[PDB]
Amino acid sequence: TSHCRFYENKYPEIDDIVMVNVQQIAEMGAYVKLLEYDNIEGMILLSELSRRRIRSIQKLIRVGKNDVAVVLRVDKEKGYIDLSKRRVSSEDIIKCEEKYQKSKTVHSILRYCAEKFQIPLEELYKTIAWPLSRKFGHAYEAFKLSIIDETVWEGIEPPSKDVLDELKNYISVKIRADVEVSCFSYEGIDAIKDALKSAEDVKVKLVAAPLYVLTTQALDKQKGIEQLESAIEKITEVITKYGGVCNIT
Amino acid sequence: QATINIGTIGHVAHGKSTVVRAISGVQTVRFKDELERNITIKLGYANAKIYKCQEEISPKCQRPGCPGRYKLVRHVSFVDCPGHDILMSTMLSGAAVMDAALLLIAGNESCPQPQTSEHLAAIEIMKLKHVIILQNKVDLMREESALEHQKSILKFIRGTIADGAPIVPISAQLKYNIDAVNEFIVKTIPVPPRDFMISPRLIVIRSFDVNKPGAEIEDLKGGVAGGSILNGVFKLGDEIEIRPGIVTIQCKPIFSNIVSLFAEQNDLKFAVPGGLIGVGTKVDPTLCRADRLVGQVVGAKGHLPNIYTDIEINYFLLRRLLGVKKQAKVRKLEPNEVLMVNIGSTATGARVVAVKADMARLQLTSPACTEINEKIALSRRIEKHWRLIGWATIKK
Repeated sequence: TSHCRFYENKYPEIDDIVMVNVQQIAEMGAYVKLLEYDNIEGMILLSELSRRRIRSIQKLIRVGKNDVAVVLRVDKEKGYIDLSKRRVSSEDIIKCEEKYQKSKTVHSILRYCAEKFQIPLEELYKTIAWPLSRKFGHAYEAFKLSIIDETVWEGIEPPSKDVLDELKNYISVKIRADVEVSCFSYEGIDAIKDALKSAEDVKVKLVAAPLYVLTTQALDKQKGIEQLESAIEKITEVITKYGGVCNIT
Repeated sequence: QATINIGTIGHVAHGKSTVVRAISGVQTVRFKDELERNITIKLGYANAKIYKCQEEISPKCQRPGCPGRYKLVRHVSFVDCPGHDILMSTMLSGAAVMDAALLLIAGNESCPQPQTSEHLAAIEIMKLKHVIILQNKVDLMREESALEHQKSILKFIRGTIADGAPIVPISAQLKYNIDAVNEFIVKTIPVPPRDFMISPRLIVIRSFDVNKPGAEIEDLKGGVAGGSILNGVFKLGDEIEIRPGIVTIQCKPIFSNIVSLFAEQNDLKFAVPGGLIGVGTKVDPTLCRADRLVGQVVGAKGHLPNIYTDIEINYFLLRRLLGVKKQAKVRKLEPNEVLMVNIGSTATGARVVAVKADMARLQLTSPACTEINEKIALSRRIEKHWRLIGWATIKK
């Protein structure tokens, strides 16, 4: 209801790269939990941590926070499975964690589609998993496909149809500028029109003859740094060739 | 269009706006939140109809008995200025734009009211003796008191350049007795002739942008100048120079081609003089922002008005001043002192270079434009705000 299975096995079968967080260490090692099957928990031994004997002041800084690991051995019925993060390449940080981050963002969408719709999370999860995460890779890149490749929405039955609407609402910023056209001319209107015809094609609003409120959309918030500046430059260019005066805030 | 520029004059908080409303229905607005409660800065505008019943306010004779319809006489436009002794510049500007006047005196408020007297004096100075006098707050006064007031007014108007100017007892709120006023508008005020060939000159009192908050720039509007013509029919599709200029210290005249020449409520081909007109020009609405085109001269392109700062004035003054209750003695003009020289529409702050016998030489801190001889009303700072001292002509 809060979290559940990923890939229809009770345990992360031998040699699959997983992620855990370290909770506490007393003498055995860490009492980690498997972040793909969150409520289940395994553990790691002290020699399978960092090779240098880790001091207790070095030990305390790493609890709570998470990392990447692989599993050494698996009990078929006990949850007491053996971890391995020492014998893990650095590429699995790129491989597993972004794959897990691609599975963290489907946790963000399947929570309000479950509990704010008041159904348990696993039943509308396990309608998704086998035709998506077993037919091919798991469904978040397919969720950027299923907004345009609609053989997936009909490839499985919808047990509810609120979830079909709540997906495209989520997955599918304004920089304010108060530019002051303080003109005293005769060909200024034309200039203004010209300016409009390049800076808007982002959100440009007339306030009066001098004041204009333009809220330039940014994608990385820092990509509108190259937009606003450009607009300003254009404005500067514009008014020297017509006769008036534009001043920018 | 608007045939004759008729001005409205009276005391502050008497009801010039009210009178206008009573006449036309067109509201002067009363604005900027200060003026919503109190008193306007800009001129108030209204368009009144004259279609006489000869067998009126509306062009139908269903009301006054005879079904023979209201016979077209004229269409008249109002020039309603601020009647405050602080804001007199606007009034002065209005004065040398008007062709005729309309006085407003309240019943319960006194007969020698200072502001009203000042206004009257100004009118006298600037050739505006065609004054229709209106008793306004008479819906308050006794059967004897009103009469007494009238008598006093009559007594007052004996030595003035107004001799037998007509008096009407109206209610601006109750809507009565304005028939007489209407009649007088044709009777006592004939329109002074205004031809084709007398060199075209436009006198600007107002600046207007019609740039509405919310629009897109792909749908833009130019600059509209609210100004009056007293010579030369401006037709659609002409080039203009506005000559008091734009400031750099030196000034340089502004050039604008006509977008529109708008009068009444509907844009027209022409603008026949003796009327106050909204002239759409290719000029920026950023220069028509609030009150920038106030007291500027507009000429048709290929014309020479002159932008003077050093001026030859022929001046004439009072014995005793106006604006005050307390009518103070006119002490002689003092050299290198800031006067306010109102010339047609300008309200320039001037310093005195010399004082002679009837002539004075003036320095202007802001340049004004003289085409003709130009009519002047003069003003001075003795009691903080600007009092009216006398009058002048530019000897050029």
